[PDB]
Amino acid sequence: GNYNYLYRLFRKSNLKPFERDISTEIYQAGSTPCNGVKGFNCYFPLQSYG
Amino acid sequence: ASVYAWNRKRISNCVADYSVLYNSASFSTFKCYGVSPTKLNDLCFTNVYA
Repeated sequence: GNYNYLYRLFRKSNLKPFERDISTEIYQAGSTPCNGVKGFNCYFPLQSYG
Repeated sequence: ASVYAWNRKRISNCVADYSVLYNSASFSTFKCYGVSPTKLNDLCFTNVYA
């Protein structure tokens, strides 16, 4: 398994054309705020290809 | 019900509030495979099999 290539599964809004997002900030996927901490409906935005 | 005789409920001719179901913290697993959880309140479907 080559897991070195990653894609942004989760983001709040769509990008502009020729826009790059390298910010590793947490995403809030639910009603509960995450406060930078993983948990229930708190996921890392960057997931790797298997 | 048991899993060999799983109960099938037909959800139709009604308006469905998926935000209450999604914002509930009792659920340990909420995984969608054909739609998005945040767009369930925007899309429309013919019927739902539960």
